[PDB]
Amino acid sequence: SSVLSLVNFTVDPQKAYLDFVNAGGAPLTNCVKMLTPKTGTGIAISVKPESTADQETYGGASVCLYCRAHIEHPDVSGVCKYKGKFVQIPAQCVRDPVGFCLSNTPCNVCQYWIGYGCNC
Amino acid sequence: ASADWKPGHAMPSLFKVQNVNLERCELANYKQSIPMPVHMNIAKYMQLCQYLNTCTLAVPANMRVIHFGAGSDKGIAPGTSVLRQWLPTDAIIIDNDLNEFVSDADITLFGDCVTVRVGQQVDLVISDMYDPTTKNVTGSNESKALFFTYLCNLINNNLALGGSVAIKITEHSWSVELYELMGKFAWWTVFCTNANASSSEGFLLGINYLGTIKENIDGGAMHANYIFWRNSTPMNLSTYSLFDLSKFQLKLKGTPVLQLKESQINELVISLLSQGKLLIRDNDTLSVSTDVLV
Ligand SMILES: C[n+]1cn([C@@H]2O[C@H](COP(=O)(O)OP(=O)(O)OP(=O)(O)OC[C@H]3O[C@@H](n4cnc5c(=O)[nH]c(N)nc54)[C@H](O)[C@@H]3O)[C@@H](O)[C@H]2O)c2nc(N)[nH]c(=O)c21
Ligand SMILES: C[S@@+](CC[C@H](N)C(=O)[O-])C[C@H]1O[C@@H](n2cnc3c(N)ncnc32)[C@H](O)[C@@H]1O
Ligand SMILES: [Zn+2]
Ligand SMILES: [Zn+2]
Repeated sequence: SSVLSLVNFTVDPQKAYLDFVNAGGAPLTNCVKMLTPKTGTGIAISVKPESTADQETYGGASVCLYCRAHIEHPDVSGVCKYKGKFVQIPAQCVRDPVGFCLSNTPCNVCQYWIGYGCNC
Repeated sequence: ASADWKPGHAMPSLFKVQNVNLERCELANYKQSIPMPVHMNIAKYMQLCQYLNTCTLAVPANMRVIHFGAGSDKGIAPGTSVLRQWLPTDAIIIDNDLNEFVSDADITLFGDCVTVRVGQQVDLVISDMYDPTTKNVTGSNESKALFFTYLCNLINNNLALGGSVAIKITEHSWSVELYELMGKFAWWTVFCTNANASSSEGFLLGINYLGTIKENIDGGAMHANYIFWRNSTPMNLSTYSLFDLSKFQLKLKGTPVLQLKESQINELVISLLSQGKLLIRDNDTLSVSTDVLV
């Protein structure tokens, strides 16, 4: 409840969140982790869970800072990238799924996380 | 412990046919908690979906699903996300809660469920609503109104023939009228998840709405039977059913949607409805908005 009000007192919520947890702040809690068969393709964002054995799947709205904080999404189309879909997070980064999504981008040709699955 | 590997327990006809007074519910493991891997409501909804996987649910294209009481204290909606994982990709999920929240539904409506205006008929109703004042137990356990009045009217007017409902009840959060409406479906039960077996919570299931009385039910007596069943039935907390999720997703049955007048509903149609092989409703575009009440 503190970090969410923190990103409402600045013009750059992404930087405000990342600076907070990078300085030791507690990541946003209550992301909706799903129980999945770890037999998915492993892509970043998918209509159904696609976690591999090295991933965990989250409900998309719950790992989106703009959804969680009820602020305007930065996408020029206005539609959220995660909401209504499932997001795969590397298992070693489940401590901060919201921070992970703000810090990484899916390969626009390859659909996998750049640096976490993309081989291009 | 085979029952530990099932998603939960469903009320058997053995207890449906009893004739007893309404007694207090006394569970041996009351309010015990099982550690989760993950919100408990993730396992609760998945186990509900697993049981519905064994029911004759109608599963059409553009399936219309409304999910009441989808929010939580934390402002998130684990059950809605499980419904997204479970349902077909082209299913339309509308959810609602008194309090603000964010979810993976297609449409999210804030406010009292009475403000939710369903313009057309839907295929599946999931309710997890529960009024906090139900905890103020005073002088005998009587039938409740609250959101049950809205849900009963919804079943009679805004539920497709062939559609189904799953409505959360507890020892003290229940409705005579809703139990009696279960007699207008091809089949009904109360399902209790193993993940929350230590609660008097149960999901009252109506499978395949027929719009006509198939079973005459004394709703007050039937709740007394439900409590009789819970008081007589050991239920161990478990999530073993969630170990193998290879077949968790709802079967893509491609159930057809047909428009028929009441006069044309013969024995064939009723049979198809009762087998989960047919829906009768409009096939326009779904319009579900928030109404401004007086
Ligand atoms: C069955 N029972 C009732 N009482 C007495 O009956 C009164 C009314 O019951 P009531 O109808 O709430 O039902 P229960 O408390 O199951 O509901 P339970 O709370 O599971 O669930 C009700 C609602 O709370 C919600 N809820 C309960 N726990 C949590 C939680 O930990 N987290 C979240 N998010 N929600 C919760 C739950 O999902 C549902 O919406 C209660 O105050 C009892 O003390 C019993 N007392 C004893 N000693 N032994 C019993 O077996 C017993
Ligand atoms: C156990 S919680 C829902 C938990 C949620 N299903 C999940 O997946 O975590 C009970 C919910 O019922 C909602 N509720 C109670 N009465 C309602 C009503 N009349 N209209 C809409 N929502 C209601 C409460 O605000 C609360 O969010
Ligand atoms: Zn978002
Ligand atoms: Zn790539």
